[PDB]
Amino acid sequence: GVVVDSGDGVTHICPVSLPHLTRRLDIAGRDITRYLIKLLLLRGYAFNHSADFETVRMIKEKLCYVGYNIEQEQKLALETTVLVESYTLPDGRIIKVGGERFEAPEALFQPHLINVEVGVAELLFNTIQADIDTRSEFYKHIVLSGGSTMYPGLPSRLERELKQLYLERVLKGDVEKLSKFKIR
Amino acid sequence: GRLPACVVDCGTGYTKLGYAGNTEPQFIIPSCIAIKEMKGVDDLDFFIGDEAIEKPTYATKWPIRHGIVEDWDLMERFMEQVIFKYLRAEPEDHYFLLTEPPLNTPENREYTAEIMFESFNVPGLYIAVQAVLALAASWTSRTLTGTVIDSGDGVTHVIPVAEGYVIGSCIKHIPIAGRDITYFIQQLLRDREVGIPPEQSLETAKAVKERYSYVCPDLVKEFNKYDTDGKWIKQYTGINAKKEFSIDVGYERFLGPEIFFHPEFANPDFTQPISEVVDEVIQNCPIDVRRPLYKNIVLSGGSTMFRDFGRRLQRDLKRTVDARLKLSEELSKPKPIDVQVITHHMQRYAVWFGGSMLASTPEFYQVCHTKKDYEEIGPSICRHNPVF
Amino acid sequence: TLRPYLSAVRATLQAALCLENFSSQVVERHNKPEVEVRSSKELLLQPVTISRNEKEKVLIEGSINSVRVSIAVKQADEIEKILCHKFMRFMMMRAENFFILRRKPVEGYDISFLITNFHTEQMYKHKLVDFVIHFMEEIDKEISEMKLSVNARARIVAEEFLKNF
Amino acid sequence: MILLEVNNRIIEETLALKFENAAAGNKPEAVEVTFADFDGVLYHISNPNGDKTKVMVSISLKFYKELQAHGADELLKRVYGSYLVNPESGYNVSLLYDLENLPASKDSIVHQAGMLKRNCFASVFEKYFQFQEEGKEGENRAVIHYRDDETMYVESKKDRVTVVFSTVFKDDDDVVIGKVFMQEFKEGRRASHTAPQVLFSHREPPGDNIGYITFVLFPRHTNASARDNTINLIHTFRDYLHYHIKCSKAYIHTRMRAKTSDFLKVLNRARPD
Amino acid sequence: PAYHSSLMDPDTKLIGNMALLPIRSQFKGPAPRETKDTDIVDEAIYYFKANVFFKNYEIKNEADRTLIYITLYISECLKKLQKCNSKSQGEKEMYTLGITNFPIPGEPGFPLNAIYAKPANKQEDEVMRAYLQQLRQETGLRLCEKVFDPQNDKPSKWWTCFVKRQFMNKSLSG
Amino acid sequence: AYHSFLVEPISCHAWNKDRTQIAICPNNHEVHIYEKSGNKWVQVHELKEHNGQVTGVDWAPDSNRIVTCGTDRNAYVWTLKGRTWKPTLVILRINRAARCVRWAPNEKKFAVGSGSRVISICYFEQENDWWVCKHIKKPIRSTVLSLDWHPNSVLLAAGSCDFKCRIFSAYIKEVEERPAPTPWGSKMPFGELMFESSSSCGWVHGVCFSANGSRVAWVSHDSTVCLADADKKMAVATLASETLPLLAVTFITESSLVAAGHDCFPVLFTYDSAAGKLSFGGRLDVPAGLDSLHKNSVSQISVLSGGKAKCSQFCTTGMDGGMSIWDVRSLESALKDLKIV
Amino acid sequence: ARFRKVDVDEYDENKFVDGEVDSCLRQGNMTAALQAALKNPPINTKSQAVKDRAGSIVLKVLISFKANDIEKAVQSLDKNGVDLLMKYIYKGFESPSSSAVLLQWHEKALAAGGVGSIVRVLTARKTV
Ligand SMILES: Nc1ncnc2c1ncn2[C@@H]1O[C@H](COP(=O)(O)OP(=O)(O)O)[C@@H](O)[C@H]1O
Ligand SMILES: Nc1ncnc2c1ncn2[C@@H]1O[C@H](COP(=O)(O)OP(=O)(O)O)[C@@H](O)[C@H]1O
Ligand SMILES: [Ca+2]
Repeated sequence: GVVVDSGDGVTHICPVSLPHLTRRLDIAGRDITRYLIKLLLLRGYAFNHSADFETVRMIKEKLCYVGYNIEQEQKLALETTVLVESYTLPDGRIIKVGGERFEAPEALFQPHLINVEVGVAELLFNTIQADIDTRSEFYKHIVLSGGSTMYPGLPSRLERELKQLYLERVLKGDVEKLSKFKIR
Repeated sequence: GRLPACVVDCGTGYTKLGYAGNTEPQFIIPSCIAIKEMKGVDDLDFFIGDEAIEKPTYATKWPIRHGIVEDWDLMERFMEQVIFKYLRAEPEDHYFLLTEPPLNTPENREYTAEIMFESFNVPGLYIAVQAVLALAASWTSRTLTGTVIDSGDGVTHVIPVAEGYVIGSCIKHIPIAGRDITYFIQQLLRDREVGIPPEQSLETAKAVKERYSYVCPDLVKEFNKYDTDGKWIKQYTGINAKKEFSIDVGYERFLGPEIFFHPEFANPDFTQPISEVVDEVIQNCPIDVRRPLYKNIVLSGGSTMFRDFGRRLQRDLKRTVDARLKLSEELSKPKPIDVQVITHHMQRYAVWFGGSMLASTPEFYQVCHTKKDYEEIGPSICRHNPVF
Repeated sequence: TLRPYLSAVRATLQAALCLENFSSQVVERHNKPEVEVRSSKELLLQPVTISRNEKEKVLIEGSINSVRVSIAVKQADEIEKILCHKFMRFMMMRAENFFILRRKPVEGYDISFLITNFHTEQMYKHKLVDFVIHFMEEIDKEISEMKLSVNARARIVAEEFLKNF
Repeated sequence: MILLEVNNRIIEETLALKFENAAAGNKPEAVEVTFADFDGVLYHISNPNGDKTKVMVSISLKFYKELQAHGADELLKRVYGSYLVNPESGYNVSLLYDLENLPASKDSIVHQAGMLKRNCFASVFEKYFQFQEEGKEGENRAVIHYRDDETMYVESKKDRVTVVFSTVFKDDDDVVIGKVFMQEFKEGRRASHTAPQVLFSHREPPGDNIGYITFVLFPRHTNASARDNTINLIHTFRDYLHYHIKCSKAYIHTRMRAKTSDFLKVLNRARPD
Repeated sequence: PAYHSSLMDPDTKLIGNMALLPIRSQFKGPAPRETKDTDIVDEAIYYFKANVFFKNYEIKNEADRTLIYITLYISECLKKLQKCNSKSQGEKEMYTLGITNFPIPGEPGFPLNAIYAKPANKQEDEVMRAYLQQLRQETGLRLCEKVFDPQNDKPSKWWTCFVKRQFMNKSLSG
Repeated sequence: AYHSFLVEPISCHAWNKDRTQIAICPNNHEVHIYEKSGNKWVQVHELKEHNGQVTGVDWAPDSNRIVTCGTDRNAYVWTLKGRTWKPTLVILRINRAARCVRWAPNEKKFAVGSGSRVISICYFEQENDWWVCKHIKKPIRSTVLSLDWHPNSVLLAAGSCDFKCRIFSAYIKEVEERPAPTPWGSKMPFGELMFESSSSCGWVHGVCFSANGSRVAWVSHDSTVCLADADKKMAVATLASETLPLLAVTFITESSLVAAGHDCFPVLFTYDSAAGKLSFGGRLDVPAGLDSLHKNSVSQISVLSGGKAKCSQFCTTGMDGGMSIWDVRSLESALKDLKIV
Repeated sequence: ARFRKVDVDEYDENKFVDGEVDSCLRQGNMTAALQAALKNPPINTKSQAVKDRAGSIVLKVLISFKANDIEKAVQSLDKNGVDLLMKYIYKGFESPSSSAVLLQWHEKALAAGGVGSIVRVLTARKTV
């Protein structure tokens, strides 16, 4: 089965192993933390990329998550204050974080957000899409590995993304049903 | 545009206000509003600056507490007169540059914006971080990276700034500021000079602090010069509010600013010498930014004005830093570190000067959040102000 | 007709604020106010309205773990209309300190509430039902005060100027 | 502060400091100040040619030619006299004080300097107040564009003088708070029958954001003895109105700040603690 | 920071843990004779105005312990001096004051017994006692030609202003 | 008799066999076990392991084992080894939060309802030495809110958000055997749908089996209580309340139910076996601005002693962080009008 | 983006899918009119048409009522009656023109049917 492994430095996708089909994503742990800092800025919080990295990383690890339907998540942050959570910095001060709890990790699906040139979702699709006798077995045997994969809702997101990609680049109409695959 | 922007630096004891491009503020007034203590137009019955200090029938309030705004109803009116009575500017015709204290929250910036766009209809607004302006003001003596020792009347800050942005996690407050140096000189006088009008105790004190004080290199040698060539003792004379009282001004001349280096003299709970505090702050910052931060230690504040303040501070910081390098070589060859304390003419109002200089440039109108954007995206846009 | 209305509004805010925690059915390890995301049709109750007249009304939308409440405030004329709009906007900006306010109103209304199971958990739901009513009352008052406060100064300001000529 | 002052504080305090040090026999300081006033007024105080013993005050009004077709120069000359000098490039009027040649009472010229802008407007009024005092009727109506999109029309008749302001309220809400103050002006006479008559008209002259205000001045206002004061008020009106409309919203805030506050106390009493 | 004593020699004798330093004095005492023109009572009196404002003093030499003692005693003198009308009147009160029996290390009434070693035996006690009375008189006297101006009856206000200040917040009358 | 453990909700609770200790989740990721010392409560344990909020706790009486399920999608069987409890991971094979769990009377299995629209039946295999589970999916179409085992340890009543109450067969042949016929049916293969209510409104917040299991009752969000008789052809008897929804329910005799919920106080319902009709004869709590013992919604109720045939005491825990002990008899005195059966 | 604009959830198989009166009325026998209208409610029809058509007849009867005659009427209906009524009252609230009298009918039905008569309005899947 296929192994998605995103850590601190880089994120991998490994069919099983076979060097030929493997791929790597230039966006992982640090990249997100970094993007988070940039976001907590336009918010009004000034975190030095060098001095506060460790701190912001704890924030990311505690309040960040993967939005299922971004359009849905963006409306939540814009129209209501349910995403807002308070985080206390080492110096005692308290800051609030909301829409950026999901915007930061979004980069994994939208690299351009952090100016990197397809997104782990589309990368996984392709990796497999390109043996036919082994495709079905892969899709139904995707295992996440890595610290940067512990984002609440990440599996659900992959599945929705892959389903969107399966329906467009493999079909066109609705014949999904049998399109079985669990990213447990 | 044909009209200059408006620049306002709301300090805790003095507000510097004027138009951009001018080298000096058009007004520098006590940060205080006097009020009665509402139906009809009672809200409009108030005064500010000196006018508000001693209004027989009014209570003097100081909205800006510790640099942070404690009262938003008061801070808004102060703006009402700052705009319509002093600057005589139609707020709908000028962009405004307001300063903010370090660590000021995003919510507050939103309150400030709410006031500026909602109450006065300003076309553009920029909330600048005081420390940064202080740095750009130093270009007068370029970069936005360095240590900014700011001291006014309330309290002092040591703010490390790396490329336009403050290193929030590394600031430090020093329990000694103008107000303290005055209270000290006040005691010194109470115990030696007779004839000083009790109700004018502080009055006199503050006068000596600005008129005669300075920073000396060594106390004994100083105490000595006086006890020797008593061409060091000055006389001061004021008026008993109506006979004249005369006093001699002595030790307090160098003992006042002294508490900055030897805090334990006046303050019982603080002892770190400012020279050390700077050392410590820079140390807590990124190893890669320290040397730079050490090369550009800039002063900003009415309490940095004292003569030689930068010379003594720099000297002390070298002794601390060098001695440290000695123990390493000893313990085991680290390249020496260049500790430079920058002082310019624009120091007393360094912040407003920078805001004034910077608000005259074109890139200022490019970073200002406009009214339209305020209306189509909301007050959040004022949470971040592009440094330039 | 005021007390009758506030009585019919109260009782509906009683039936509606019976919430419970609810982990997402759609998304892994997620938890969201169902009335907002509506991603699960069975978990949404029937939207209902309680109107006082053709203008003033309330929309109460309930779900297993969240209630959204939208109030249409009374605006007799132009002056009240803008005072109201400036007052709701004012609070909505502070929605984070208000924790049960929606940053924007449901299209068609002047103000909106988002009460989740977490609120009813750390706040006596009956007291919250009192707030929404206490609220509807106080805004109509404060709007009336502002209204008179404007006129109160319009007079002084018009006399102050003409008396000097 | 209910009425807007007429004197400009910067001109007065700048000049005052200069004159003081001059009289104290001190070495003059170079001076350079750029500032504004209401209705897009731009000022500039400086040392002409770097001559620190000389201080120039200049005012720039985009609508100056207009005031000049109505007695402007002649008035300015009568007021300032020898202080008046050729206008500095980019400005219409320039006052010049010689630090080595001030009067015994520096306070008369200082106060007058501080009123340069008021004195530039004054003539358009003095002119017509004189039409009515002599009976000269049918005279063309003065048209001053004291603002890029706002105008002032002056006319004289057999028994009164009428000034109309075509002002604008950018904010759609300001149009509404405006209508309140305006209505109360229209009724001011229920408290001062000898006062001027004020008329209002919205979006229409006698845009949804344009409003017309009309002040009717009878001889008791435009006569020689009241003339000056009447001018101090009338010419500042437009800024008086907009000033009070804003201050008004500032009051609405302190109210909302107080209300909101209270609400948050009730909500936190809902807490089991 | 605070000013330290530089009279500590490798060959210096210690009465307790204080430094038994030489002093230019005629009064009797275990005080070694001095050749150099500057004695410990000098140093004390030179640095007094700068040291009295200090609250924390780090002890580096046993010499410092002697410096400190003199420094604190000066304060006791000024208490007296302040209230008198002539240089001469002063010299009298100073012999007297330097004669009175102040508390020594180890006794209740002595501040700093946490930094001053107590005399280990009766002999030491008697020696330390006489030294601490010697210093007191060499300082108290020497201190009169400083506090008074060539215009007698004048306790220089530039000396009567430190009467309310206490070095390290310690008093010998405490 | 009320006691507050905390001011925040008590998600769930369970008592040891003797009713000497109680397991509660304080709106936390943990399970604190308390015990009485004289008349005070002492926290004697803390079970830290779930990485979500514990949604259900059940405590096998005899084999003194505690089972918990959480939003972390997990499930742990807790075993006592000396002075500390040891968590054993059980795989439920689900991708949504678990919502409730209950040990079968035979303690050989335990069921977990979840947001995955399925029940996971778990039992241990002493051959591979670990816990395995089988699912019951059809016809469940939504989250399963509540569960209760029939006294035969095969039939399981389940309440969910698709507005239904169902009784399934949770027959595992590798841990028990052919269940004797019941009035609910004869054929009982695994997952067999034995009964499903017909209402289309209100989430079934609670379900309960009678002492002998021939009757099952449930309380819904459409603010109604229901009871079905296996003896009267599964004839369901409804009763609409004039108050807020009930969240928890239980029999206290063959013909009586005790329920509580959003009203914050326990009520009594009786069943007329003959007339086939339910009757409200409730409100046992006869006297923050509330006149009830709990200051918030009562979410759970359990028999403390007396069983479901002749209960003498019962417990209530709710969103006010309080737990209550009720004496069925002390209530019958204080209210000279009360029924019961 | 594109492929994301499609809502795969919509296709997810594990989702959820669910005169006589004028007579008694035009004769003043109000109460009978009420019950008459509360009969066979369009609870199961797809057409809003008929649903709205019914509430109008029902509404037409609540208006034709005399303030004091309300309670009597309310108390003549069995609990399931107060319930269907209560549903209709809320139906009314969505067509102001009346809203003052419905606030009364409401108040009576609330005293008879209880707050749970409302709860049941909120939870009804098949409604008026
Ligand atoms: N719960 C979490 N959610 C999201 N990211 C996390 C979480 N926990 C850790 N991380 C991040 O995952 C990365 C660490 O994963 P790890 O496997 O240790 O990578 P590496 O082996 O390269 O150090 C860091 O970016 C860390 O901040
Ligand atoms: N020449 C001076 N030397 C020392 N202190 C001065 C001097 N001039 C002013 N001060 C002090 O500067 C302080 C005010 O400086 P300022 O920069 O306005 O601080 P803040 O903005 O917080 O009010 C006061 O304590 C004032 O007494
Ligand atoms: Ca300052």
